Amino acid sequence: SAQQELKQRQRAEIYALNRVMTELEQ
Amino acid sequence: PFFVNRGGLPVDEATWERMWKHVAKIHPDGEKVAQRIRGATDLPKIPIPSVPTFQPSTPVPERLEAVQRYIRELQYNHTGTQFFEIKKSRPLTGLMDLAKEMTKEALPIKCLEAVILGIYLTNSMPTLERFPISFKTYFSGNYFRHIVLGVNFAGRYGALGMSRREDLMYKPPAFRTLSELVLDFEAAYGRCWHVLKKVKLGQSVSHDPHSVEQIEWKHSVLDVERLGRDDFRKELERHARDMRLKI
Ligand SMILES: *[C@@H](C(=O)N[C@@H](Cc1ccc(O)cc1)C(=O)O)[C@@H](O)C(=O)OCC
Ligand SMILES: [Cl-]
Repeated sequence: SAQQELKQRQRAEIYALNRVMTELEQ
Repeated sequence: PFFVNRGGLPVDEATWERMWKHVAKIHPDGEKVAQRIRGATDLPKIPIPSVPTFQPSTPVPERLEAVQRYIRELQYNHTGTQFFEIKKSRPLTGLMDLAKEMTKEALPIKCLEAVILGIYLTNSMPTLERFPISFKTYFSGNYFRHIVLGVNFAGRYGALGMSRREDLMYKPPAFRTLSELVLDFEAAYGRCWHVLKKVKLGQSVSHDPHSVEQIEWKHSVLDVERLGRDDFRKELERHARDMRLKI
C-alpha cells in the first residue's frame, strides 16, 4: 500500500528526529 | 509553541515541510538534522508497541502499570509537531476512534494524547474510575499547562499520563485521598521550581467507548493560592466525595 509505505517512511523519520530533539531538550 | 497536524496520516506535504522548517529554527544545528534524516535509507525500524491486554486474573494496579509502560513506549513528542489533533469537546466515541488510531500508527505523544489513550486502555476495567486532572503552573515569568488522568481503584487514588518529567505523570493508585494525590503533584512541581496556580478536576468518564457524552474537563476549578492550604484540601475532598456519591 502506497499510503502504508508513506506512513512507515514517515514514522522512521519521526522517531529518528524525536531522538535528536529529545537529546536537545535535556 | 507547537504545530498541530490537522490532515491525518500520512502527514501531508505542507505539514511535513512545516515540521522540518520548525526543526531548522529550533535546533542549533538546524538544516543538518534534516539533511541527515530526510530521505535516509538506514534509519532504525522502531517496533510497534504491543497494545496491552489483560487476563481476568491480573489485578488492576498491575494492569495500570502495563498501561503506563505502553504510554511511555510511544515516547514523549519533542519534534514540535503534534501528530494527532485532539478536539476536547468531541463525543467520547470519536475520541476513542482517535485513540485506536494512536495505537495503530504508534507515534510520539504529549500529555493530552496520553489522557485519551489512558481512557481507551482502561475502559475494560469497570472497577476503576478515571477522571482528568489539569494543572496550571508558573515558572520564570511564564505559565505552563499540564494534564494527567486521575484514577480511583479500591478507594485509593493514582494517575496515568505523559510528561517530560518523571514525577509529573504516573502515580500508583496508593494515595488514600484525592487530596494526597494532588498535593504530591504540587510538591513535584515545587521541586522543579514551578509554582502551582490552578487545578481543574473532571468528572468520571464512561467505560462505554461508543458513548456520545463529552468529557467534562473543568467541572471543579481550584485557585490554589486563593483557597489556602486548608480550603484547598477541603475542596479536593469535596470533588472526590461527589464523584464517589455519583457512582
Ligand atoms: C501537555 C504537555 O505537554 N505538558 C508538558 C508541560 C511542560 C512542563 C515542563 C516543561 O519544562 C515544559 C513543558 C509536560 O508535562 O511535559 C500539553 O502538551 C497538552 O497537550 O495540553 C495541555 C493542556
Ligand atoms: Cl486559566
